Amino acid sequence: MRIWVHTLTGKTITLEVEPSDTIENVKAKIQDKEGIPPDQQRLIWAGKQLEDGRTLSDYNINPKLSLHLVLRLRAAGIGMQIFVHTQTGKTITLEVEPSDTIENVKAKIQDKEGIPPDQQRLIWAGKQLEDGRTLSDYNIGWQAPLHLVLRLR
Ligand SMILES: [Cu+2]
Ligand SMILES: [Cu+2]
Ligand SMILES: [Cu+2]
Ligand SMILES: [Cu+2]
Repeated sequence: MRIWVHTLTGKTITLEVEPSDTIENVKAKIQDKEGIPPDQQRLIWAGKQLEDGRTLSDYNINPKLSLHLVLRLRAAGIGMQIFVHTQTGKTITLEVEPSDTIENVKAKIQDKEGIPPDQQRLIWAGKQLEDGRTLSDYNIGWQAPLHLVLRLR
């Protein structure tokens, strides 16, 4: 019902949860209260790193006791990753640089998924990205993770 999450700053966050909430949902509640992006969060319990797709009830937690988790910040670094959403619900992770062309992005999607660049439309903030341009030609806030949507023609 009520659980506690320790942070490196010595602060302790109280959250309201239920056994059927996913770990991802726990990370989302931490984002609501503290503004920390879930992709940065590592939740630790009894030396185990909790998995996003699982529920608290998937873990063997004794409900008599109050549950205390430890939050560690992983990195949003060691390269520049971006994310491309597909119609089949999958999400492709790619490694890119600002000076990569949109066409090069489509080429990387071809290497990973086998989809010809001819057929790819890349969408960002309601804009179709142009093949001859670079990511840096667009005004992308690099402090945020970049998410594109892929549609076929
Ligand atoms: Cu504690
Ligand atoms: Cu490159
Ligand atoms: Cu290729
Ligand atoms: Cu997204």
